[PDB]
Amino acid sequence: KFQSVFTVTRQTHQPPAPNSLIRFNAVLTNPQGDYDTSTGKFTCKVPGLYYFVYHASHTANLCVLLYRSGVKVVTFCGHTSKTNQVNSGGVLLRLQVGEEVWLAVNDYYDMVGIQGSDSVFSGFLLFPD
Amino acid sequence: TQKIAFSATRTINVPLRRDQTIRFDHVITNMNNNYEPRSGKFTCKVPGLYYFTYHASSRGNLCVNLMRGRERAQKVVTFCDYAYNTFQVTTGGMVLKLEQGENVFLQATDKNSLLGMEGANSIFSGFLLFPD
Amino acid sequence: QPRPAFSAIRRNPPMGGNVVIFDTVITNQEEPYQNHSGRFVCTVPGYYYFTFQVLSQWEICLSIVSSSRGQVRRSLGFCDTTNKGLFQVVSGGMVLQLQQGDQVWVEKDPKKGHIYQGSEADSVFSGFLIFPS
Ligand SMILES: [Ca+2]
Repeated sequence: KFQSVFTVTRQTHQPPAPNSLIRFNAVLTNPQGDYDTSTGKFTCKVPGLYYFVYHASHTANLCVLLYRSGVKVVTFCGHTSKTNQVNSGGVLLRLQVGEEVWLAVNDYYDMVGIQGSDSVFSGFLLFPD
Repeated sequence: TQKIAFSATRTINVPLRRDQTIRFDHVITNMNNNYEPRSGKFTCKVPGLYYFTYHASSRGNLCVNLMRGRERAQKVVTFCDYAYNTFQVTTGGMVLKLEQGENVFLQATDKNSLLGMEGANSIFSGFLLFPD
Repeated sequence: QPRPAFSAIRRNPPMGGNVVIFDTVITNQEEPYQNHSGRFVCTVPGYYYFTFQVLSQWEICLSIVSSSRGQVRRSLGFCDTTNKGLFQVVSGGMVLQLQQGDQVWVEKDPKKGHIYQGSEADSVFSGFLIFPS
């Protein structure tokens, strides 16, 4: 399409590997196939202004980093001991065709949410160009 | 065709005072340049519906007031999130119908534990949903 | 053109049931959101984004639920189980493709449903159309 939207989730009990890209394997919505579950990366098809946001459940320290074409854009960290909390983050980015966007973790990589608390990553095109 | 959006982070290393307009000096995005880094305020040029949001890293108790208004600002809501001897990232958001000349911004409170740095960001964003 | 968008908060909510009712409207373009029931009603088919930031001091688990043809569709959950008596904001959100008549709302887990009631701070439920179908 001439639009772009996705909401993916991480469905697995094992957290990501430290200092690695966060893979979201399950899809709630992804009509253009912009987010690739095989690589864990979003790749721009339609240029323009996008909004990216995530809500990640964790029961130990977790820092989520948003990358845009190899560059770390933002980092948000949440610390917790045994109990469950939600780490959230987001940013507006004006992207060009082919640009990749993904989330990653650093040494703080926990994404083991308690039964009933999930992790989601959404993205959608707001202004075409 | 009115493409309006902004995302700015706080990198200034200085504490927040009570009732102080929280400034996000570092701009990542500022389409239509309706957001001002120097003040941390968004000023409506094109009236309409907007969505405003933020994610604040913090090392303690934090409360923020979302503000709206023209020459006199008023508070829409207050977002509070506490942390006892630990680090946190909190968030707030709001859809607001804006008139030309009105400005939206975040204002610090008595709970001012807010971190603005590499590896622990604090960001403020806003975008136009539909033009009036 | 359609401009469906809303934000509602809590102030004087009717308690009872697991549906979380955000009684006080800040914005409600095209009145999709019913402040009396806590439910959003889709008029314009398309992709919408919904999100919440709810305040708790103990244990809370929330989910954005929807319905189509009266059929309830359970979804993702988001919790905060700090349980220390201090303010904690649980947040969550997602894009939902809705058809005319579909309803969206936030539901709490009956065993973990503590939501702050007061004037110190606020809980919000927001939603808006991303693009029509
Ligand atoms: Ca907290």
